[PDB]
Amino acid sequence: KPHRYRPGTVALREIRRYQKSTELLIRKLPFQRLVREIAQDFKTDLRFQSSAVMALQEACEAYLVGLFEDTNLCAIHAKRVTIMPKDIQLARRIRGE
Amino acid sequence: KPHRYRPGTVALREIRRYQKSTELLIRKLPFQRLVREIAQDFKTDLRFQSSAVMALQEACEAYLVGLFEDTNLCAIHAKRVTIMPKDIQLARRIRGERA
Amino acid sequence: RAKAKTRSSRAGLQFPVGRVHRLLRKGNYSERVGAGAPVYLAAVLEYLTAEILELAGNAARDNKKTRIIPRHLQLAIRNDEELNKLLGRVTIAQGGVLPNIQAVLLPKKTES
Amino acid sequence: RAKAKTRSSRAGLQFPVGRVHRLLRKGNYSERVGAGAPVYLAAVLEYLTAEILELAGNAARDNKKTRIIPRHLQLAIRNDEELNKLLGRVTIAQGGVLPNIQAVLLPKK
Amino acid sequence: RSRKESYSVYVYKVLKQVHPDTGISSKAMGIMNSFVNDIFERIAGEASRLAHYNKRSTITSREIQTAVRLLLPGELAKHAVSEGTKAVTKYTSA
Amino acid sequence: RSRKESYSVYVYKVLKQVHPDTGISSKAMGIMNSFVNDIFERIAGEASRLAHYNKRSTITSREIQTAVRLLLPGELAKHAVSEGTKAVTKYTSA
Amino acid sequence: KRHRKVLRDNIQGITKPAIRRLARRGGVKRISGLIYEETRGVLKVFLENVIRDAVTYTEHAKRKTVTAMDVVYALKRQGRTLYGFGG
Amino acid sequence: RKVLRDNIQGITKPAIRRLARRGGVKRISGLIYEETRGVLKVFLENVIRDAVTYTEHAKRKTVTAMDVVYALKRQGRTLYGFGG
Amino acid sequence: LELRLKSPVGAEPAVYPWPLPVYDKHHDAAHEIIETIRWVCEEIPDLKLAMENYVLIDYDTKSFESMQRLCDKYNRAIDSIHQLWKGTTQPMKLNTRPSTGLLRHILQQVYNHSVTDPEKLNNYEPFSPEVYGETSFDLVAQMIDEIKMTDDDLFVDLGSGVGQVVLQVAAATNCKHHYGVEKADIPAKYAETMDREFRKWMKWYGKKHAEYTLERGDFLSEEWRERIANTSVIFVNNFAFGPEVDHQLKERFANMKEGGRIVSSKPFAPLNFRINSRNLSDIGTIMRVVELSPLKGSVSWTGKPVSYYLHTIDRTILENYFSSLKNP
Amino acid sequence: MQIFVKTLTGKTITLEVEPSDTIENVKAKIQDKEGIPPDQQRLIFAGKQLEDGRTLSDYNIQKESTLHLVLRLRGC
Amino acid sequence: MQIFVKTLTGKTITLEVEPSDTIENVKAKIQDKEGIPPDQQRLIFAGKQLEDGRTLSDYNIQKESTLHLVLRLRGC
DNA sequence: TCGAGAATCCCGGTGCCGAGGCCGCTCAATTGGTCGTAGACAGCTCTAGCACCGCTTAAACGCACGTACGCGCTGTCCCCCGCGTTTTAACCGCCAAGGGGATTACTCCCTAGTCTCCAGGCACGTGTCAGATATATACATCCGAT
DNA sequence: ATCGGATGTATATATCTGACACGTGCCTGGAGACTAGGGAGTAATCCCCTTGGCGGTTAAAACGCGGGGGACAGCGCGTACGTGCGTTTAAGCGGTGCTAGAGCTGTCTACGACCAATTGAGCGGCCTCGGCACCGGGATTCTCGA
Repeated sequence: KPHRYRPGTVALREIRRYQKSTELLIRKLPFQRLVREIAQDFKTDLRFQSSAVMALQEACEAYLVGLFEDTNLCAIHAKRVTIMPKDIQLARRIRGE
Repeated sequence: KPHRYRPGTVALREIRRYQKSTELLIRKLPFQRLVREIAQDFKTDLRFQSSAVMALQEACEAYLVGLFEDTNLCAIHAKRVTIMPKDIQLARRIRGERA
Repeated sequence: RAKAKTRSSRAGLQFPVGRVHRLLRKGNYSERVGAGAPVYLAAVLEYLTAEILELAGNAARDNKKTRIIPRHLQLAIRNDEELNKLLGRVTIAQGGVLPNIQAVLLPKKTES
Repeated sequence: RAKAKTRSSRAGLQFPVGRVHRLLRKGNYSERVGAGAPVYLAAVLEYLTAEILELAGNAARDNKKTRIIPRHLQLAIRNDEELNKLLGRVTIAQGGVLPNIQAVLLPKK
Repeated sequence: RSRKESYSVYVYKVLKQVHPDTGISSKAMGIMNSFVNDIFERIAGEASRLAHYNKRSTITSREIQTAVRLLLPGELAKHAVSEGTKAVTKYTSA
Repeated sequence: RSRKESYSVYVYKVLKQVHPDTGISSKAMGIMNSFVNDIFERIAGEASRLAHYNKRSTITSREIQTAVRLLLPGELAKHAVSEGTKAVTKYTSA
Repeated sequence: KRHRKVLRDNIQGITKPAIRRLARRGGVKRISGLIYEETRGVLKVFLENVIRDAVTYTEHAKRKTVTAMDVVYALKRQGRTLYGFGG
Repeated sequence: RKVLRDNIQGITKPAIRRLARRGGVKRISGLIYEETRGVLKVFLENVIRDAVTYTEHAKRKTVTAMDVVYALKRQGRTLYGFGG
Repeated sequence: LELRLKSPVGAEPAVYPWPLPVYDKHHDAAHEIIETIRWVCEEIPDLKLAMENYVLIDYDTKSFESMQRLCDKYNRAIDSIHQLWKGTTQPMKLNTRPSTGLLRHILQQVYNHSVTDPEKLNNYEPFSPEVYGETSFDLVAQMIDEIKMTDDDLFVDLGSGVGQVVLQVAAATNCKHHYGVEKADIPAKYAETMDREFRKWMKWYGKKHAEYTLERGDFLSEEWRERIANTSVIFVNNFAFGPEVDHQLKERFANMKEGGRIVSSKPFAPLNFRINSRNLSDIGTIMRVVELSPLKGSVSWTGKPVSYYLHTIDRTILENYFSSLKNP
Repeated sequence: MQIFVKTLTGKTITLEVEPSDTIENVKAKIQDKEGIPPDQQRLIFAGKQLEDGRTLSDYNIQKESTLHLVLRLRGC
Repeated sequence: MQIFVKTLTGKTITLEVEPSDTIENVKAKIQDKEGIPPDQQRLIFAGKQLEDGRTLSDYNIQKESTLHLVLRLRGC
């Protein structure tokens, strides 16, 4: 009697919903704390003019999103659907990192 | 009665035997004929100084080995051993040359 | 010696041919620079930028706005194979991706 | 006009500091080249070619040939994974590959 | 004050000769400001490593024509060489 | 006659200071002849695009030190800067 | 000095719904359970090869800020150009 | 002119088989012997077309040895050991 | 109301002042008390029969009323063992060596009661010879089991920090002496303060420590450099001292003699440096590489263990290869 | 003696001057008394655009006379 | 007069010469009579390495005397 | 689970012909000069980053079931490896002929490096419209039940 | 295959307000005209390098063929992962102080470009020869038949 969608067809609205938008996916302020705690290791003090953190976020998508468009192809390849931990470890390896 | 081996052990000699030598494996003169006819539809007379046509043979094994090294990993990932036509095109696309 | 014939006017172009000729000597690309060359170079930047802006401006009249938002410049590069190999290693800011689902993930109509 | 002295000898090096100083003025890499610079560039080529040949001949000593063939280079460069990331696109001519069998391809009793 | 210069005035003049009604937001001009200064890096950066292989010392109006047919692929090739050669023929008779 | 020059005499002098008994075939010298003229392309080619980002005009003995810690990875980094700085300190007191 | 910067619990920023929000843009359908302890290991590597040059560029002019003009000059020599920021 | 045609049978059926053994594979299926010639013909379209364009620019009429290294480099596959 | 920890031997019992000073939520003056009774019941078996009486189990550290009954029976049971050792039962020896688990029970109650801000002793910046990381207890317990130091050896740490690396190595085996210095004031103010408590706390268990000397001595001074030459086992903390420090540290290591050990973070050579002429900067012409144990409890900045590298200095490898190129 | 300083919006300020001091000094006093920047101001009297190194008497403007004030954008 | 041409493999050829002509001319005749290249040959007599622009009498080698033949790799 | 049948490394001979060692050179390369343009640097200005408060709510956290979906296995057939015999071209020297390589002066036509005159692109401000917002209708789609 | 009931999504009207597109006085990098030099082009020679040719040899390539095992198709089975919901916890807007630090402006010693003299390391080119290529023994080392 409550409306329950069959599993599978809820995500297929989100693929229609997120592939249209150009919003930054990750939250801004939790990512801004993360950048400083990696500069903490090998520099005494840095200041980080704020348009750089708006810039470094952009190359944490086109490395992540471009991975997930490629790690899906190997999961289809083995007649499966769910991506796996041993799919990334293949799809990173052929790229050469 | 002449003792046939089990299949898949002639090969495991040749993996142990071709990985140790450094020789080039394609025939020299048929490979020269493939180069000239692709060179034919430009400029109509290309002299091909003989060190260069040897030098171009090094860049096929620089590329076909590097394709067959990784298309093997595509097949073993899906619990199969035989490589397939749907094993090259996956291994060529992630490299990023099929646009 | 009458008045002010710039080299763009003496060519029939739009990009500043005098400006490019400064931006070779002060980049240290060679020792002696040609004179007929930056006339030629100002055409190739013209023909390319006339090719891109026509494409997005076509799609911008179908999304029913009339400006050109950087999302629209994403949609007019990855959908033309003359150009996608030229900029295949570029990440446009605020870019977005192309609408793209694989085949088998589509809902199978087993008994519909 | 006193007794002559080469610029490499004051460094205690072997690579030509004089020849490199002729190269940076003829690559148009800038307008002016500093005096202290090509001393420093000649040092880093000394170290970075010592790491190849010390790692080359050790792999040649195990194979019992007192010369170094290009087979003995490809089996040495792809050993240190640090040196591999610098030359990750170079294919040596007459190079071959490393000895390599995947895990499934071993026979299973 | 010290001034600083870009390409943003000229690209807007191109837009009237294709769609004489539209406009471009100021956020998107920074792409085209950073688009010409990437190709112009590659093209003139390719002629400079081409003057050595013939061991000359003058980048003339011909090594641009050699580098253009290398960098750009074959489809946009056969229109690009026409669009320059038509221009230079105007510039000699001037 | 016109002469032509390579690096093959100097690399052989290096080999005595590691294994003073061995030798190198003449086929393999062409690798090391074509190995230094690839790194030296990258390193000095990296300082030249570094003089612009500070807008100077003199590639000095410091921008080699900046470019070395960029191109080579971290393991060979911390020995390479020592091997030059020890050398320059000899060259000033000379 | 006296401001405490031992904020080591900071990997939780790339959190469980955020990565689930990420891979939808690539278009996957069912995400397995063990990806969360691996993708967090991916991202901390790729930042560690971008900042570690971006500090080196901005150390060179002797000022104490990784400016927004120097992230672009570090992503270029790795092979990921980034327009849109005056680069 | 000697009209060349049907020359793709240079890379023959055992030759692909011998190249695969360097990569460490064990069982080759029957359809690969067509597909490799499809890939290998594509790869030589790109190299020689760049190689001709340099030696067209130098206005000499022989493809030199350096006019392969100086075209292989810009693709991102340098090649040591040819007078480089 | 004050709480008193009596000594089991009858020499310098603990006087903790009132009220209890709070430092953080994990190590205070009250969290070290639950681990105090557990270690005197291990050495002396008769005390566990008396601690079960009149002592409840549900006590904690946020309640002083549940604390006074713990110290009521504890103040009663020490006067019962002093009247027993004077009779026919022999007391404990004052010269034995403890285990490696009781050695950490030292450096809890010496460290936490001496410093009011451990994160102020965490004042470190890279590219400087003053970075004192998270060198914990179990990084140090391995450095005695590998080689056995006798009484002509020495152990100098130019850069000991608080000297807790010295308070353990001078607690397992011995040398001529042990040392540790640090130049600046507050990174040495909580080093001589350690010397006010390790000289008290080791005698509380009844065990003897090996001789050491923690002070505020200059680490780059001239006179201590030949003391490194007088030192066999070198411990210098080259985790991230820096490239501008490592070679002037290698200007200290030069005057040393054979058989000496260098306990250090970095590999001084890539494990195969033979006699041939490639040494003008490093000190590894006269040594080979020996790995220490990889770590399991201390984490680095990245998430990998911090391994140290023993180097047994040998000029035997010098003299046995000058003449190898001459024979026959 | 006296000076009048006319502003272009129709206001004058009467100030204590010496003709022997430079006009850079009295424009410094204009900065201390009104806040107008030294780079931004320029004072003219009958087609005479003043210079800072010169004094008041060097351009022959007398007692109880007025200097007209106008502004230019500073730049760098 | 007479000349002897010794080869290093132990053979001599006896030839008709003029001492007034250059040795480049008689080495051209050596090319026409044996096929040895002009760039590749070099003829020596008692530590005297000959030059092509000079004649036979200019280096004082007499009648019935022998020139020794040895070869060098040509190159370019 | 052992006894034959192969590829296999190891030892020795035995040829050749490519490296290491030798000179006598034409020349970059130091040495010893200095001239001018930088980069060094001390003030000094101030625009932009840091930190801190509070308020608001829209995004993150665990129960609570369930069903698809990965995963072993089993069975069937069938496409490819292993060797045989036949059989076509690669291959090595040897063959000889010509086009296009590099070099060699030899002009002579060009592009730096100048001076002065100024319209081009800036840095200005500046009233208005496409475009986001937001409440409402609408059809497009899934799914329980039949 | 026919539905009714429930989300959501586009189409819809109406409205504001930050950001475009024209306006303007403006300093400076354009352009014009000019001579004074050297690079590149034009011409012409000389010898290495490619090309087409031809017997002989034989290692290599097709080609029929005859078994086994691996791709693969089906299916039961139990589980990890999605839907959805009811408390929770920082992220987000905005306001307010402090200020270290970026960007200039001059005054400035230290420097490398530059020119022209007097040599030595590199460079060819010979070279005697000894590691490295070969065949016939020779072991271990192997595997599929019971």
